[PDB]
Amino acid sequence: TLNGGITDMLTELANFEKNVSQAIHKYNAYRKAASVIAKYPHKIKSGAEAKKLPGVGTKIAEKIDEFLATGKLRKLEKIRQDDTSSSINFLTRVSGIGPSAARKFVDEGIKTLEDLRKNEDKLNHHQRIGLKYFGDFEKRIPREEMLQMQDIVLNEVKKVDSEYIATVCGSFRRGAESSGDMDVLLTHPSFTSESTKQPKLLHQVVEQLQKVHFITDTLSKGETKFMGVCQLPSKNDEKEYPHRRIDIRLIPKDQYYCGVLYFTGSDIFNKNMRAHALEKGFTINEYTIRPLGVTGVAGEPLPVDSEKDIFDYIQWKYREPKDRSE
DNA sequence: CCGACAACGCATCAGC
DNA sequence: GCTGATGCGA
DNA sequence: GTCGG
Ligand SMILES: O=c1ccn([C@H]2C[C@H](O)[C@@H](COP(=O)(O)NP(=O)(O)OP(=O)(O)O)O2)c(=O)[nH]1
Ligand SMILES: [Mg+2]
Ligand SMILES: [Mg+2]
Ligand code: NA
Ligand code: NA
Repeated sequence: TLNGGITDMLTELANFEKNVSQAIHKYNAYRKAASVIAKYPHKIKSGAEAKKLPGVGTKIAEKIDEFLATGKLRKLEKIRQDDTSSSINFLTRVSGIGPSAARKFVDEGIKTLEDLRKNEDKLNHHQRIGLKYFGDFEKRIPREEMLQMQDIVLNEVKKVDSEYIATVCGSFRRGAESSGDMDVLLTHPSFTSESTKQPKLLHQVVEQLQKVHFITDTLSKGETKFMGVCQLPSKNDEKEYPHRRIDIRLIPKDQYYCGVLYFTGSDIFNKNMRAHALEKGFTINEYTIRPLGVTGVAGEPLPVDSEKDIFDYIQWKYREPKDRSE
């Protein structure tokens, strides 16, 4: 929070570019700068000092001076006043509503929580669920609750098949005291990059978690990726816990490290690390790390036996999970 | 100056 | 139906 | 919006 004011400003600007402008690259540039400034161990006194950090350019340097002198940014001040932008930005907060459907809804005259509620029939499944838990999905999840959720997931998964290995990644694995959701990496010896000796692997787990009323709704569900909702059980007279987002990713067991690396993030850390690999001549995904031969075609998967092995290939000192929160 | 910007699963749709 | 582009996720 | 060749 040393430079919380500037990073918030950049984040707002980033959200503006992505939601209203539908300018994905500007969005990422602003996020990158906010991230780099956020890890800067000094209270920024000027734009110049900031323009020294990679990702902070001249344009952002100027905004930082304006922000420092007045404590605000006219560009954002105006944006906040534009009803259209204010509308689009609000709708994009509903899980399942992106920058495109948000603009489309505004056109259709649907621009408020009430509107959304009176036109539920005009939303797809995901959006319907997003609206249902609009408030809840805006709440953070205390690590304490994350531990309680981890317990149920791991115990339930063990009950389905003792050979299942469920690992909670995301911000939780990075050690955050609070998470936006629960991310679970799943593996089973029957599913390898070599073969799928058992079907319904993911389904079975989803099934078991629903039977115990942990998973309550499903945003999307395929063979290896589940996106849904869950809620911890409450005691007698106790108010119910809020509904929470839960992502489950089944990955080939022999590809666990590339998978766990990816699912631990952060998303920006993955961006930077993947960008670096490419500069080093490699391509990294949640499955493997392959070399890049001149032509521009990925090669065969290099052998990996740990997350560190991945770091070594790209000549990066190992960074524990707690230090990947960019 | 100007190409590149990380990578990919699932839902949805248009065209054949 | 299939496939491939697009939205969304974050 | 920023960067590197
Ligand atoms: O754009 C993305 C988003 C996520 N990810 C990876 C890293 C991230 O940590 C992980 C889980 O996704 P979440 O959206 O749950 N992010 P995270 O758990 O880090 O933060 P939060 O506490 O918001 O959930 O998936 C990417 O690689 N790219
Ligand atoms: Mg998460
Ligand atoms: Mg998640
Ligand atoms: Na800079
Ligand atoms: Na949204």
